[PDB]
Amino acid sequence: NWQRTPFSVYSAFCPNSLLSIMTLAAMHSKLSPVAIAIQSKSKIHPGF
Amino acid sequence: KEEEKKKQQMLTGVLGLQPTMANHPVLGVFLPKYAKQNGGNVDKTAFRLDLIRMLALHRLN
Amino acid sequence: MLEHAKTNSHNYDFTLKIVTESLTSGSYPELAYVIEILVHGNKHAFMILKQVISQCISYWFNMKHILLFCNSFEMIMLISNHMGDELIPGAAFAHYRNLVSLIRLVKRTISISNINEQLCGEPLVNFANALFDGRLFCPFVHTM
Amino acid sequence: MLEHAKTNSHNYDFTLKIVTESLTSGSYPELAYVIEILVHGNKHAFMILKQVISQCISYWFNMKHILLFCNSFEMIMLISNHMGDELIPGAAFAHY
Amino acid sequence: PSNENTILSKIFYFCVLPALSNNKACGAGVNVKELVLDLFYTEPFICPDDCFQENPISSDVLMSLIREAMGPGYTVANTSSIAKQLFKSLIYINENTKILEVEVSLDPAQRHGNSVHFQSLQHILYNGLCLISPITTLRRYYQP
Repeated sequence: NWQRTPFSVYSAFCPNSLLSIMTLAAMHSKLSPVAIAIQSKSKIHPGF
Repeated sequence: KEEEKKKQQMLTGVLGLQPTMANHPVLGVFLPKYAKQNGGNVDKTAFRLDLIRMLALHRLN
Repeated sequence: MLEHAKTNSHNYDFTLKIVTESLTSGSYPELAYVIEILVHGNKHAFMILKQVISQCISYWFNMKHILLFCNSFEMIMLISNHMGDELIPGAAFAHYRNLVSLIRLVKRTISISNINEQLCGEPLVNFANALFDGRLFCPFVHTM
Repeated sequence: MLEHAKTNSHNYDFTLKIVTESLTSGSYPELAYVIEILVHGNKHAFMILKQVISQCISYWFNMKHILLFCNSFEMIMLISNHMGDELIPGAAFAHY
Repeated sequence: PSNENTILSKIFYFCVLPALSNNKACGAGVNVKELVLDLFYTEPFICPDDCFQENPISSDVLMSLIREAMGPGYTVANTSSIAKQLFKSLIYINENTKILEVEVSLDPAQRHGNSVHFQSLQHILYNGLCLISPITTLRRYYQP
């Protein structure tokens, strides 16, 4: 799949107050090399 | 003569509609087109749904 | 990313309360599923059923006060576009408009990463986020 | 465990005040026990008595303003499932 | 689908319904054929345009109880023109619910590293509907 287990694990108990919605949109961000490159361009901390 | 029997047979196969409904315009126009079909393996249910949606298109007040 | 997008409004919490209660309380009426499969976003069927859905949403928010048609996206956008304030409660109509504006803000927030350069034929936000691509397919579709 | 479940809402304090006042105020009516032993959650009996329970809860929250049928779980789930706002006032229905 | 509407659909079903439902939805399947042929086609809808327009409804359990479930009381015939409205609407009907597979490879920047033969698999519920509440009346016609 594209959506593994921890999406559902977070969505199980996420509080329903729009940070959960924005953070599911955030957790959809990719782990491509070009994704790492442009997140470093936009100063967004990747998962490393 | 045989074509009328095909029309009537398809009319009874569709729903068992009464001739009173056979006289209806939506039927009066489409029974001849349903004659040039249903001799194939197509279906019986398809004709019921077709009559449903056409009768519906007809009645838009 | 919310601080970087400068989109961090607290306007939507009261909307999310009523939407959450509607999605939680398992008393949703049966006719809504039948309407969601009769109309499918082609909107001429919706303009036919504009009074049936008026009566359903009107009673069902005005007395039961759980919001209706909060399942299908094309329904919840088509209500925001063509359904007005006439023959609906305006409180619920504001909630549908707020759901639309919330999805607008999500698209804005994670479309911060827009850089005017493509690589193969795909834009760079397509390479950024797997939610803007042609690889994810909106798991309930009606046409293609 | 509340911080671990992230479920710590303040939505319910105004409900629980009224529920506690209903359970504490010892002027509960007598017919409600009879209704709770005739209907017992099988809900066809509730669809029969859907208007009598309507008049009871409507008067009893509109004038006494204490809640009714806050003893039996199957009653208080059935009021959430089938019962309507057309029958009993909205303030009461929101507490069920 | 426009690119915007497709993206907002992905956003809706992948963020907003799971975050506000806490994973409490279910995909559904529908026999539209058996649904329409059981909801109607029997008495009032084949009346030859004279009894139809002023017709009392068939008043079956299968459909008049659905409309009573959307509205209690306030209706003389219990289907006060609403069966006419719905029947006029349903020219725009569709297929049965199908599953679709999607075999797609990734973006090329992830295709590179011994991932050329990977083939992501997506099941997508074609022409179905999201569902949130336990259906009782139409259990014959709705597969979860």
